[PDB]
Amino acid sequence: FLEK
Amino acid sequence: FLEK
Amino acid sequence: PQFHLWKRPVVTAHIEGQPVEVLLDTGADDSIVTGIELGPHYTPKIVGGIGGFINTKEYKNVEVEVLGKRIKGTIMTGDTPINIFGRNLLTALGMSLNF
Amino acid sequence: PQFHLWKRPVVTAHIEGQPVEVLLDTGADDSIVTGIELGPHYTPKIVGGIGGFINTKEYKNVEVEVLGKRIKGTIMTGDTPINIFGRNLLTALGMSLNF
Repeated sequence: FLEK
Repeated sequence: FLEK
Repeated sequence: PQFHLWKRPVVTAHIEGQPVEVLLDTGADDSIVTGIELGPHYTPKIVGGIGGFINTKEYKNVEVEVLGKRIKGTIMTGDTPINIFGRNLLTALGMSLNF
Repeated sequence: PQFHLWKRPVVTAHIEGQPVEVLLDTGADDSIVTGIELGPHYTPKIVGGIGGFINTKEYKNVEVEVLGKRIKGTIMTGDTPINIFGRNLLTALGMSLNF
């Protein structure tokens, strides 16, 4: 999980 | 990315 | 059937009868869920991600119903911002990344 | 062709001529790479993951050769422990999650  |  | 990845690949799962929205994630080795209670029979763990690491509780042989099938597997619980099903369960669901 | 997920879905990519090992990750919104140098024309960003968040540099219209195709897209660089290609590039490679 990666988000900006 | 997830790991132990 | 398949997921075309213009949106987040998200499904509803039942963990020991409880319903949860989960993200299907090929870059996760393992699965981690929050807001579900699963017992005192756990082992302590720490998982690392992008911004650092967290403490988890590892539960084995948990009952999971998802995509019209019922499987048993390892789930961790901890303070994840989103719930993840990692490769350990995606293999058990017969999923592949296709191109 | 497809990736059966018993092992990490990893491929080699060329970013502006430089070769890099990357993980194909459906739970990532975006892509982030380290150890590659890409220019002074970037915007500052912060991406959040599992253990917290990091500072990145966002570069647009970067040239990427992977899986016998050449595409242009957005790449961030920062202090990631592994390099990730997120959904933004996996859609451009015509990938789906199949079951």
